[PDB]
This record gives sequence, structure tokens and C-alpha cells, in this order.
Amino acid sequence: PITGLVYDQRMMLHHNMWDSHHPELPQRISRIFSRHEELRLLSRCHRIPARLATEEELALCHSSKHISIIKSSEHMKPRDLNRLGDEYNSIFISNESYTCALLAAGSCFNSAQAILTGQVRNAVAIVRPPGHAAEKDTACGFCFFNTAALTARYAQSITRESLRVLIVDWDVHHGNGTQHIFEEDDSVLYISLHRYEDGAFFPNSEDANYDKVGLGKGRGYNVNIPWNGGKMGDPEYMAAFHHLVMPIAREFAPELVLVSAGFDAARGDPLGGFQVTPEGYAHLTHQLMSLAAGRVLIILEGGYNLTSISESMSMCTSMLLGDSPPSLDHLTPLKTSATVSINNVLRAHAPFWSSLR
Ligand SMILES: *Nc1ccc2c(C)cc(=O)oc2c1
Ligand SMILES: [K+]
Ligand SMILES: [K+]
Ligand SMILES: [Zn+2]
Repeated sequence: PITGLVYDQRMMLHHNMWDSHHPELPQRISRIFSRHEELRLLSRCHRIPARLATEEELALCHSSKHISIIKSSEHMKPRDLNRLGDEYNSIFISNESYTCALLAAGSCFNSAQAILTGQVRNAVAIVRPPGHAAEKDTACGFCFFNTAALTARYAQSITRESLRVLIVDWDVHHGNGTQHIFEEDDSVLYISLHRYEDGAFFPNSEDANYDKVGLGKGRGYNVNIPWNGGKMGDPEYMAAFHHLVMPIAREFAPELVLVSAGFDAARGDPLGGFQVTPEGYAHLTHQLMSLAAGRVLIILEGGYNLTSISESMSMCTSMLLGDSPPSLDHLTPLKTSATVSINNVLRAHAPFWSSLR
């Protein structure tokens, strides 16, 4: 087995011209890459080149209007960049933003290709800006184009349309964009774990609740696991994987796993408020490696404590490389509301999955 890694410092050029301290910082990716060097993980990986996604590739998931509007920002004056950015929910834009989003996407396409052609078994993508909040027709939540969603469709474009792709989204935020793009689609199983707080947590929509199970032929293929009323950590995420994520995923039998890997559920994250440990992420990564004959691609999404995300994503890469997984405490009692959450999701999805019955 070989593990691929893609990283390009050019993606640091996307920046906030009006608030240089905005948490979606350029140094998120450079700090993660540096940690891979410090831990001697980088040389253990096969380096995969970044590339620009093409406009035709963006059209796999996004409208021509949305593509054209974001493209138009590459040469805008500051005043217009500011005005355009303010038209979205939680977006900043610089002249380099469009190109960086193209690079984030193209890097993941190259990574998916390396996996599917057999050049590597699995891979990690240290990319920014993030993607999972980006919708077909709009930008949102620091995201312009939906990198993971696009990567699923790209993967299908070089194998077959119905290639089974599992997207596991453990960013602490709901991937509203990914849900919507695949809501009526039974070829892409979307499973998100996220803080919800009955709608008080970003992005503040009931679309993130457990009863949104998908639409039409996609009924059953959208699994929301929403957290309420508690500081969740390793026990809760481990239980969700044991009762929900893994039984459903095994029954789906994916041919490729994409992880929307935000590390903002990590201990120390200022936006997330949760306490998943780097061993917790390691455990989750090792679990997903049991699927799809190990074909797993880990795509950076959110995560804003620089030391936390650096250590957390490095531990995931360590697992992909075959290092020994952590033994954690599966007997620690869950926060009471987490049990309620897991039970609500189980009730919602039992009609669609025999493994839950
Ligand atoms: N959405 C959002 C934007 C900016 C933030 C800062 C600067 C700090 C923080 O703790 O949370 C934020 C959340
Ligand atoms: K999520
Ligand atoms: K789906
Ligand atoms: Zn997030």
C-alpha cells in the first residue's frame, strides 16, 4: 500500500483583506504541512501534484452563473471584492480566491485519480479554501466550490456514473451544500456528524436535522447525525460510528470513501466547542479504512486551532500509512443528549437499512 499527499503553498494566497485575523487563515495549510514534515510523515507519502480544476469540471456540481460570478472576482478592485463577498453568508474574497478554490478542487481530482488508477491506496489533501458549505448556485461558510462533491462526480466521470461513493463529513458544521447536491442521489451516500443545537449552530437550518433522509430515489442516502446540548468528544463520535456510520456504510458497500475532514470538532477549536482528540480522529480514520478495500481520500475542510488541526490531520495520515490504531474507551457513558441523537437517527433510517433492523 502507498499513501498519496497533495499540498501546494499557492492555496495560501486566498486571504481576508479586511480582517487579517479571520479564523480561515492561510497558515492553516502550511502549519499542517509543516507538522507532516516534523513527524516525518511527508517522506512516507507519494507526493501528488496540485492542478487547477477546469470550468467544465466545476459544472459537474455548480451552475454556470455561480461559476461565472466567482470567476469575475479574480480581477476586481477591493471595493467590489468587499461588496461581492457581503452578498453571501460568511464569505471573504480576494483576487486569488477563485484560483485557490480551483486548486483545492483540482488537487482532490488528482488524488481521486491516483487512488482509482491504483497508483496509491489512499490519500490526504491539505487544501483550502474549504468546500462542503458551497451550494450548486452559491458560496457560503468560507466555501466557494464544493470540493468533495465535485470529487465524487469526477470519480464517477472516470469509472462509471453509478460508482458508489461514500462521503463522511466530520467537520463540526453541517455540509449543507453536499447534502443538497446529492439529496436525490442514491449513488452518493452522504453522512454528516455536526453540532446542531436545534438550529442555533451555523449554518442555522433545519436541513441539518436527523429527519432529512434524502429525496425520491435518494431516500435513505442522506444521514444527518445532529448534536444538541452537550460538549461532545471521542465517546460520542465512536458510538455514532458503531451504531450508525459503519453499519450503514458497510451495507452501502462504497467503492470510494471521501472524508470531508474538518478538524473543528477538535479539543481547542474556537468555533466548534467540542473535544474530539487526535486519537479520536485516528480511530475514525482507521474505521473508514475497512471500507472500499481501503480506498479513502481525506479532504481538509474546516478546523481553526492551528496546533489542533496540525496534530489531528497528521494522526489521520499516520493511520492511512498503516501505523497502529489507538485503543479507546468504548464504555465511557455518553452525554445524555448524544444518546437521544443517535436514537433519533436510528429511528429515521431503520426503514432504509436492514443493518439497522
Ligand atoms: N463565523 C465566525 C467568523 C469569525 C469568527 C472569529 C473571528 C472568531 C471566532 O471565535 O468565531 C468566528 C466565527
Ligand atoms: K459535518
Ligand atoms: K445522497
Ligand atoms: Zn466547520
